[PDB]
Amino acid sequence: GPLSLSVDAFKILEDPKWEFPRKNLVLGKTLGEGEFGKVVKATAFHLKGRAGYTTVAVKMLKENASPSELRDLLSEFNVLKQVNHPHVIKLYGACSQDGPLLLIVEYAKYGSLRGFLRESRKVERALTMGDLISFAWQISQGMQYLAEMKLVHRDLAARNILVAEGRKMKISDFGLSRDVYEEDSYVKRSQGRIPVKWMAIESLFDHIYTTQSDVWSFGVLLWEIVTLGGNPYPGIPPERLFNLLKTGHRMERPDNCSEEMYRLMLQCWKQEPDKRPVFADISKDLEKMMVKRR
Ligand SMILES: Nc1ncnc2[nH]cnc12
Repeated sequence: GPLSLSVDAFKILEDPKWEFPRKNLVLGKTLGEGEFGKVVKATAFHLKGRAGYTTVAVKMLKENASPSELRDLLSEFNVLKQVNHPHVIKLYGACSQDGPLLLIVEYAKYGSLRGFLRESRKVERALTMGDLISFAWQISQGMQYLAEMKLVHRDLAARNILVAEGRKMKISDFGLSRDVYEEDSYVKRSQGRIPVKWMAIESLFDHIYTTQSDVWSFGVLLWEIVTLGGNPYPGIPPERLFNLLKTGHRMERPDNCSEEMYRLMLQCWKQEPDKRPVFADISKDLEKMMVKRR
């Protein structure tokens, strides 16, 4: 089938640019477990030209992986080989030869944006609205880049953004990302694996994913940022989202949120995907709020 073809092709592809000697990689503590796989802290000796050890993160399959999970890891590898942006997690290499598939990626010392925000508060860690706006802007910059590359991320959420040295955002978790060069849309007959509460109305009902459904997810992400890692649609069961969204309901303006910021969220969640802003516009709106605050 499609996966068996991918695995065979992968196992023969002589890939000197990305292949890394397993013996030069030492794995450490678990940093997290996504639904497709797990990430562990690691160190790699003589990685891509750097003398000595470099601390990295390593993505691998969980125990008892399914074909779905294996497909997603292979896909993430294939996507990450083609992307290069300061706000997208960087790929360093892979170990594929004499053991389980390991992807070697950039380590982000602060962990997920969600965890970073929830440990904070607005003025443990002290964040200003300026900082919050900055975070969103960096993510929007990254997304503009991916959208230009005709990639749809599909799984944008604070748990999928990492925070690197200098509080720099890194979009991560490309296992569900898909190329839309030919049709500008990705459509799947089967039920998706993205959490319901982050999905655009047309993804939930019609299984259509585009850059403008990424924009909807960004609006949920914006809400998570503004609420310092709140839970979307709190107390509302996911099965209720079909009716709630189709009848035009959206999350209300949260506390410590300007009318301008809330307006941007609502715009991300317009029923009609064509009425939603593009990432370029999102970046311009955020930069504007940043300078108006000074
Ligand atoms: N690449 C990564 N770097 C740091 N912490 C992480 N948690 C999950 N993935 C991570």
